[PDB]
Amino acid sequence: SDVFHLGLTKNDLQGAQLAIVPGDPERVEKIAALMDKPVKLASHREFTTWRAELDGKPVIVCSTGIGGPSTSIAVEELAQLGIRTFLRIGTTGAIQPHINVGDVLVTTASVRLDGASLHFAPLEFPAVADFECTTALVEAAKSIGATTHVGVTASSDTFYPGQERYDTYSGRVVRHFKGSMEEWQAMGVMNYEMESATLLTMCASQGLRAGMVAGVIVNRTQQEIPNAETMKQTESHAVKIVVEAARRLL
Amino acid sequence: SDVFHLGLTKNDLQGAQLAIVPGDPERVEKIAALMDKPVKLASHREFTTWRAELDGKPVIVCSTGIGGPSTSIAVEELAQLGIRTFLRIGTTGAIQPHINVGDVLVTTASVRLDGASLHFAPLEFPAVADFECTTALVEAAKSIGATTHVGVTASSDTFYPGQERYDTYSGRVVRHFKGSMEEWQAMGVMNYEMESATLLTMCASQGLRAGMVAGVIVNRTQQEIPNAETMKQTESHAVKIVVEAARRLL
Amino acid sequence: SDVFHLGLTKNDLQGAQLAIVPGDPERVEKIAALMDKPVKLASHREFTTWRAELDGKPVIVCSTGIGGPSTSIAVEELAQLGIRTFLRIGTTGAIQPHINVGDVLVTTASVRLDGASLHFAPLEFPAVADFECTTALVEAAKSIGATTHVGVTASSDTFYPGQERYDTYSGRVVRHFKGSMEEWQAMGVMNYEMESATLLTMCASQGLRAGMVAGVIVNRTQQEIPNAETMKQTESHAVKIVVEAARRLL
Amino acid sequence: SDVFHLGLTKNDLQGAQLAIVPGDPERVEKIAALMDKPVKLASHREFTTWRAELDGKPVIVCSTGIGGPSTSIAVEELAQLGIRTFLRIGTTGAIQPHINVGDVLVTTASVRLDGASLHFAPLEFPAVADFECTTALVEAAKSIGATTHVGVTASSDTFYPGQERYDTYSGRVVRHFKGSMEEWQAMGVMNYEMESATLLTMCASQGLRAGMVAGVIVNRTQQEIPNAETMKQTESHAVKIVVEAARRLL
Amino acid sequence: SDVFHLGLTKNDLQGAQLAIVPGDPERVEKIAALMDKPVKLASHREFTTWRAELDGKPVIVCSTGIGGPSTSIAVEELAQLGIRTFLRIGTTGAIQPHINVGDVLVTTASVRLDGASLHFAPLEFPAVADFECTTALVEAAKSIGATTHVGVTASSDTFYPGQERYDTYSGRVVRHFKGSMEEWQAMGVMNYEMESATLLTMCASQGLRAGMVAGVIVNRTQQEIPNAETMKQTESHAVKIVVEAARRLL
Amino acid sequence: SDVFHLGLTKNDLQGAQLAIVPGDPERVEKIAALMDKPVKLASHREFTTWRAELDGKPVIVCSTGIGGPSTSIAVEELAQLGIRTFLRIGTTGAIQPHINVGDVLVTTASVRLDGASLHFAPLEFPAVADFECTTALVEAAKSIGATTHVGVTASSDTFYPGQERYDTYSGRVVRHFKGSMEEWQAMGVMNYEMESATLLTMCASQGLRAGMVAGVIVNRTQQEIPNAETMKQTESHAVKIVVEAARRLL
Ligand SMILES: [K+]
Ligand SMILES: [K+]
Ligand SMILES: [K+]
Repeated sequence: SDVFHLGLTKNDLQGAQLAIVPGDPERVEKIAALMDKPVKLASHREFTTWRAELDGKPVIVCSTGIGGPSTSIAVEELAQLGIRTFLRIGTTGAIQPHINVGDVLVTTASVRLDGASLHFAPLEFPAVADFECTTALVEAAKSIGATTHVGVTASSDTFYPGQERYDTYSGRVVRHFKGSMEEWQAMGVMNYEMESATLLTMCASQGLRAGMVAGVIVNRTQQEIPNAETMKQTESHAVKIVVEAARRLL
Repeated sequence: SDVFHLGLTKNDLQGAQLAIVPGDPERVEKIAALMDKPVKLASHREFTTWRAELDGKPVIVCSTGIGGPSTSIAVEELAQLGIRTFLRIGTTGAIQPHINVGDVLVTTASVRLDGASLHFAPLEFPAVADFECTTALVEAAKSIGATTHVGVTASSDTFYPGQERYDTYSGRVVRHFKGSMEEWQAMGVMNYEMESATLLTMCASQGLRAGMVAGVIVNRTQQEIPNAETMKQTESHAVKIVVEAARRLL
Repeated sequence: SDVFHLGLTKNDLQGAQLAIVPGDPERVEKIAALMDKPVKLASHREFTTWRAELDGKPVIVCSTGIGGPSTSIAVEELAQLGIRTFLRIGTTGAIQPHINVGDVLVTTASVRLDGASLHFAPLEFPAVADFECTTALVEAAKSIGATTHVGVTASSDTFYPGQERYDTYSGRVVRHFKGSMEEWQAMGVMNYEMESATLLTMCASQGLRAGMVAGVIVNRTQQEIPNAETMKQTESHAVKIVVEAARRLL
Repeated sequence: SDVFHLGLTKNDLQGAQLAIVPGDPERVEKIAALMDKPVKLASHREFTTWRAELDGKPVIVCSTGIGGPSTSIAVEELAQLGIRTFLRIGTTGAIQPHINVGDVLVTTASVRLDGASLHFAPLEFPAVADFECTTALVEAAKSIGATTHVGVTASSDTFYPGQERYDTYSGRVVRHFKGSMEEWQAMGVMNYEMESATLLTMCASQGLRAGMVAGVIVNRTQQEIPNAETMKQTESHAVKIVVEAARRLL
Repeated sequence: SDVFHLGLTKNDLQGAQLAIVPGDPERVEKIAALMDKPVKLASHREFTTWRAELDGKPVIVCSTGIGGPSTSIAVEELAQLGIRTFLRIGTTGAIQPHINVGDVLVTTASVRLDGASLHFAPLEFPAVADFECTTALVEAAKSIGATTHVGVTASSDTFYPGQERYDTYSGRVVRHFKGSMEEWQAMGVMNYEMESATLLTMCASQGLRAGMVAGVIVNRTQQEIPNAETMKQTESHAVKIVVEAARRLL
Repeated sequence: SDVFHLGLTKNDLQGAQLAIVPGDPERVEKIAALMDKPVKLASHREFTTWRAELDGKPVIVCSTGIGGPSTSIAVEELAQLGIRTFLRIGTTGAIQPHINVGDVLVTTASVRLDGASLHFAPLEFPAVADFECTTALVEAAKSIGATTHVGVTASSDTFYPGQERYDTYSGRVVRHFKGSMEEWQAMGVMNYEMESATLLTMCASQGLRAGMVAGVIVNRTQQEIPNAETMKQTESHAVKIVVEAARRLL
């Protein structure tokens, strides 16, 4: 194989320059499925890769796994393999009152609550999305009539304390992170997720384009247990938008 | 007066909700004079304010002074008088080889090399511009057929050591900043200037919209001395672009 | 399922209170297969879980994924299912001249070059292993006549820049990390890997026991390409040592 | 002009080695006015410069503008123009109960709540005044019978949140700065202002002398709306002291 | 003398490779006294040194004085004088409910609340004990039937605020340290003392072995005034254990 | 005894409110012996205390030990016995070319390269001396016709790496401190020593007065080995200056 982790060769990519990067390997196929010529390429660790065809052009789809570490690996290997553009798609929880389940969030930049973005650029540097990518994502969201919020995302290296969850084994949050949510909510932060700070930092500081869309599945300020159908729907809308954006970016 | 520093009353703004914010109080008159019915409002400290009218709406032009401190005042005091949108206009030195004299840079976000942004958000929070304002700026630039780079700016609390100038009194740069320019250059940083990190972080964390455009008057990678007329042609061009962006944000 | 990510119920563990936690979901089956009555429990994301039986007691094997983020999930969700003891097994590159291919390293504590450990304890808090688990690991190694180094490991949120690899896309290392390897080498650091800083800090600060062993497959100070069989002989050897340590911790 | 910002030539200085540096351009003339041969030299941005004569010796007076950024520029340019000594004069609010409106504060050193002092020396370095300057200021304060307190000043890059003002657009203070005032007051800090940390750091670490006096116009622990007369008086007393000190330092 | 502070020559050591390092000079003789051939060697500053004989082998005993600064000196000089192993012995206050007066604490690693450990290794590095030393100390504690807890110690550069004492001149604790104890107690920290973070950091990062035992004289969660007899007893038990460990390490 | 460490009662001080605080317990007797009616009070640890009488007032001499930890104890415990003024006396190495052997340095403030100052004030807070004590010290020096430099001192938690000494066991300096001396030298730092950062920050933030004088025994820029008599002549000279300053502060 041409790289240490993902188990891909250059040839396998057939000239692809754009990759869509969910976190869940399980979602790779679902996104592959919207375009033409879907083919599983490899499954190793958290990296499930398919290739596909979008208007006669190769496009990759590759899971990052959870967290900046597994993400930094998958970007690095995919870049060594000719991918210049990287679109993340997730599902996510809102942290603002006016966001509703099923709205879409396009991320301009991320609060760097991770460790891997530091290995690319010191904390002062902005975890910012590429303008091209963010635009394609906004317009793509319009072309299917999504309700879209455009804003800052908090990117955490933990699911539990760094997002201020308290229904845990310990039930405590270390002092640094205790009451941090109120701050990010006062500062108009939209949601939490766990791989954008890595993603956007590494791409901005190395000349690669990157962007992020997500669909809202819960709102923690008015928190409802998500309905199976609705999650599924929200997922395909986000999936679709990120494909439409891919199409504009090719 | 209604505010501590600016010497303005709520009535002076006649309902204005958009401010164009250059650094130099000299530039204020120039920019107001491109719009309809300009009237000087006030002048105190580094803060020079004019009111004008664009497509029938009141619009403010207000100078910030150099640096985050005086910016943070201007923005806070305009905000109390009803400004919701802040558009910074400057001229600037590029640090990339591919940007030329006469180009225009629109800033997605800034490297926060300043002290005042921290008094609004901790360093991990992105100094990111408003998407609508960024979009208007780039569209306005394309509308006059500008060559325009869109990306990241390093926002420094000093002109001299923080941008590694060494033709100074001491000729010395502190350790922390010696070699830093090469870092920002490796990382695709376009330019330096001295108010965006403050402006964009305070805005983004407070629900106000901000963006920034600048025209390039020197490249430090291939550095020529500018003649005045080029400066002026370059200032007029960024000025027209900022007023066209204001148009689309009204 | 009882937990957000792992796809496990309390009943699946049949009372298990010890988890062997490799990084790669492939290794899970291998390790369970060395114990009695292995049964696959679940597989979702980077998390592959098996149950087995050792000296008549239930024992879990669960993969963490690469990096602190996904580790912190695994550990938290196992912990809610009753795991009190966590033993990480890996293969690794040594950065010291005196450690050879085929040796075994047991980790006392780790250099916290990751983001997730901070979401449990501030940086001053030691990423230290449990004394009993450390003791069992080293005893188990001596029991098969391993050559075994016991000391400090550098735990990195990246594979590439954080371990100063320069045969990458950019070929660049950020300032903070360029020259860092030589520092860890001066300081007697044995190896790098990517989950221990998280694992050991979250464990030690939450009342759970953790340790880590790894077998050496390359030395970067005298670096040879490994052949597969050596890898496999080396993986089997660390695997047998981890199961013998589990024995003594039951 | 011989410098980038201030619009001065060497010759214009007529051999001056000492500068007095209020923040308000409006105050420049008022200070010039106490000595002989007052002459406006230039007005550009926040930099209003006069020269004057003190016992047959040239002395400059130059506003810095608000904040360490504009201050660092004016010191750098004035130093390139032969100024070795720099006296700041302001008006200020006390934060200690026993200080009264119209007392004088001479600053020994400043709490570094700014960004520009870091561009000269890392945060560990003391923002300390020169002993000569601080002495001249103490004795000058005596020669007109001021009530003087001699102590530490907190130097903030913001007027509003970093001084813990809550009557703002947002009414909030970010977590770092919320409750910081109580700490500085517990630590015997005298007052807040916004340019000494820059001033004293840059001068101490580059072999220039610098000192700071201020007159008290409000006491925030017992806060009264300042009376126009009294402010005017307090201003001329501070102005006078700083001139007397200049005279001793020449 | 062969070193700057301790007032020893190489010869004086007679080939000694292991040193026991209490903090109190007064305790040096008491520890010397358990072995053979006790001889005072020197008394300068806080450094009281005796030599002695343990199974026909030279062993040093040398007080460090309070705090990482005096400790770093005594390790450095003793290392230049051929000491490779360094055992600390103290008496200490527990901060956990289940620890009792007269139990023994062996330290695996220390929370770095000091300044001198930074002069050897940046804060990320673990202040970890050597495995050999920690083992000898555990087993030595067993060979005299101590009740032993094995865990993390918080190492403070102050006795008073950094251990959250409030019966002081000022009665206040600076904001950083106010409520830090609750955090270290939530994180299973055993006790506070003032020289292990220096000790273990300098030794781990320079190839020297080091370990720490202490005996509990007070429990601050259930705080009793210590009884003279019991303190004396606890001291000799700790003293004995650390000698037994020395014997295993020779 | 009234205090935990010093072995003093309130009565022992006979009303003393000024302490001269050398580092070395040997120097205590020397300094008391220059005043009237010296009597040894106590000796425990690095703390040696004498009482004497100067112009009819009781005065204490008390040793601090090397480093902030033991300093912070001494100062706290003296403070509880009524000491309000603390004057440190030392001998020291200069790092500037223009300071010679036999000169005297009086310290305005210190570079806080220690851990204990933080347990009183965060790093941004200046390690600044009391103005009255600084003034007395410099006046006393001029009164015996000392050559005297007045400026900034770097206060280090280590003798060896923190002052970049490389004739050590490892011969290595950690990254953070390698090259740091050249920085302090560029910045006009006079000397290094190991207790002032603690002393001055704890004093200034607690309402106590402190200053420091030292006589120069080596210059590391042109370094000669000192002969004893020069040391002694130099110690007597700083000692006389500190007692003359005490005179003027009584
Ligand atoms: K300004
Ligand atoms: K992962
Ligand atoms: K000491």
